[PDB]
Amino acid sequence: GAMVMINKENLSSQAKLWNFIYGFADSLVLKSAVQLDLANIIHNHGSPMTLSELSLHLPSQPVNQDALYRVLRYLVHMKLFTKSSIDGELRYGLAPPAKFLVKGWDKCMLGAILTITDKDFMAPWHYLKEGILNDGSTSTAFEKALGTNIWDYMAEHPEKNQLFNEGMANDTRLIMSALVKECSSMFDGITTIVDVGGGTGTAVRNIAKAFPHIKCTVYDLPHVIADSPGYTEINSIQGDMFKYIPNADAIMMKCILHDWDDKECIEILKRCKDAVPRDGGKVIIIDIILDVKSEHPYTKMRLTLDLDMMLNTGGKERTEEEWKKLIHDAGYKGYKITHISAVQSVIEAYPY
Ligand SMILES: Nc1ncnc2c1ncn2[C@@H]1O[C@H](CSCC[C@H](N)C(=O)O)[C@@H](O)[C@H]1O
Ligand SMILES: C[n+]1cc2c3c(ccc2c2ccc4cc5c(cc4c21)OCO5)OCO3
Ligand SMILES: [K+]
Ligand SMILES: [K+]
Ligand code: NA
Repeated sequence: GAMVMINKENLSSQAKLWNFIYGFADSLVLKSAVQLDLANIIHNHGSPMTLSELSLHLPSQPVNQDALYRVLRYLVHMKLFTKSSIDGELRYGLAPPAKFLVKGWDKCMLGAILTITDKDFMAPWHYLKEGILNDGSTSTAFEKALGTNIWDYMAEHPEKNQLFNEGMANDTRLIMSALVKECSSMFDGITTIVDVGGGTGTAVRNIAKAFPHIKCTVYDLPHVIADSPGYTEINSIQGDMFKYIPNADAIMMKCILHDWDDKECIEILKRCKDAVPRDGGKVIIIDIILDVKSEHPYTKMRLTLDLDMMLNTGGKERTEEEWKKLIHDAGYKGYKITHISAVQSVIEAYPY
């Protein structure tokens, strides 16, 4: 026979399923709160605001106040926003994690939120079954959903190119302080550095400002360098890192190697090794290290990014043992990991 239930089933376990089913509601309610700029209206106001007060400052008019109330009720329940009775009125304030929704500091996450929750950029996730049950197709889910591989897609869609680049610029802003303060000695002795796949230059503009002695270069594909500002003192070069890595004292790669399969990473890493001097040259990798055995605050999002790479780029997020095999296979002498209390860690890879 089958299981026969004879008493009340657990509500909490059913609610766990419902909450996972509706996970996307947290994503897309958060998207709307960002688009409405609620956190910044309140933060600029400097104290909790009534529904009416909030409405007057919203990005467009008119405002459906019943809808706004109901979205605020949901955001209160997420514990991003607060609601309380003050002097005879209901007033909406910010909870502590809403600080990341507030503009004007390095940990504001708004760019990354608008990129990741974009409708077209979410589409590949609908093709996850197809990533396992391939039917012999070797295309990424991104190509199944949007027509071609991610990099050529950005080349062909300027508005999406800009959205993607600004999400990565934001992710870079989140780490740059910890990188230039905690890892300052990594930049000792260096006179030149190339950020390979450096995006629209957030990382190099920050390194250049912190280390005015170092001649910095950003290097990426033409359509990304075309979405970047021009500065006289930083070199901007375009090209294909699979064919050319510029000789420099140090090469850096942030959120690059997680886009590629093992063979491709080894090829990239070998070319980076050949580009730096035997005397003090180093390759600085910034990417996730997946823990195998313990849970950390960013564990859940690092596993999420593992699937994101699987679907969107064809890459993966790697454990330390996997990083070790790759760096070994590329012919380096060894590596050193530095944690910077971020999603990614720093891995210095040292040639002979
Ligand atoms: N063949 C190639 N050569 C150079 N850059 C490449 C490339 N293929 C992809 N890229 C670049 O790799 C970057 C991956 S996203 C990471 C960007 C930046 N380093 C950051 O962390 O914010 C993109 O900017 C993409 O345009
Ligand atoms: C995870 N992702 C997937 C994307 C993606 C796209 C386009 C952009 C992105 C993206 C852009 C910025 C990001 C920034 C991030 C991040 C993830 C992303 C991110 O996690 C850490 O900070 O096409 C479908 O898939
Ligand atoms: K969707
Ligand atoms: K982890
Ligand atoms: Na139920």
